[PDB]
Amino acid sequence: ALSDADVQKQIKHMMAFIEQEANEKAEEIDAKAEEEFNIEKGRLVQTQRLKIMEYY
Amino acid sequence: SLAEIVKKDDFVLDSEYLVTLLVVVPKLNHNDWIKQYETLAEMVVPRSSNVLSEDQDSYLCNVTLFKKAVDDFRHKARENKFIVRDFQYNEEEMRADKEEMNRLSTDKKKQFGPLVRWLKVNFSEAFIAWIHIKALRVFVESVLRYGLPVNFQAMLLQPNKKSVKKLREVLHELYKHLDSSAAQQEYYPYVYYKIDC
Amino acid sequence: SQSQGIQQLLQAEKRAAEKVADARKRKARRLKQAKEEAQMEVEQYRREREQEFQSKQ
Repeated sequence: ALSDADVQKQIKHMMAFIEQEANEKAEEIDAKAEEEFNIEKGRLVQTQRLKIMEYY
Repeated sequence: SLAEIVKKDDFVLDSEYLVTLLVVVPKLNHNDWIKQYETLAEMVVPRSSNVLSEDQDSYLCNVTLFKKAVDDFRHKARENKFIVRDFQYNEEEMRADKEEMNRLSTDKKKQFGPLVRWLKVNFSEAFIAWIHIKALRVFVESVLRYGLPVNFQAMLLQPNKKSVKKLREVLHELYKHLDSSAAQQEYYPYVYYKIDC
Repeated sequence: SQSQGIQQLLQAEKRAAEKVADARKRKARRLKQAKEEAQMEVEQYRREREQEFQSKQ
């Protein structure tokens, strides 16, 4: 019941879905990378700052 | 079972979004399935439908679709009176089924071989013992009724059709004088057993 | 046209895989940088306290 144009529309629709999920995933991962960057920086810097203060 | 029907080339494999489902469409509605499947659910792959197998009532067709539309796909397919099979490609289960059947059939043949020899020997011995038992029943009754020394005249007959009455009348007149009343259902004036073959 | 459909979808899957792998690579790099910067601050703190100690000593 669907023509070549419509089947192509459906294929594009599915690809659009795939691309949207790909973009959301990449953005979410980058945001998490930023969060973990700051988290690890805090953990590390406080851990060793504490050690420094103790040696002091 | 689809073990002998479904091939790896029937399913869309290694897809992130797509799954291939097999749905049985009655042959009368085969074209309707082919025409309708493309529009049964949102986000399905058009023109992907093909036929894996057919029988006298229906065709089994595979469709590739977005995973999350499968619920709508199978729901609406059912609404249009198409039946979806609960099947996904699985090489190990089909191979296991094929070998298990091949093994059990061979095992049947292998036991058959020894089966007939086993049972035929057991029969031979069972029949030999059977008649041996009857012979002993003859010995015991003959001695028990006539005393010793144990010299009796035992004989086998192969009765002729419709002569049972005559044989009984003859045997009775021939031997009735020995018992007169000790021996219908089993009692005759002589040792008597039947062999049922 | 069943193969063209899946061709398009698997290429989209490929792109998605590349996108998320790259995002994970970025995460790994950012986390290493984060550790390096934290350690740099730790060294700054160390130098400051070491300087006060030696001054007082």
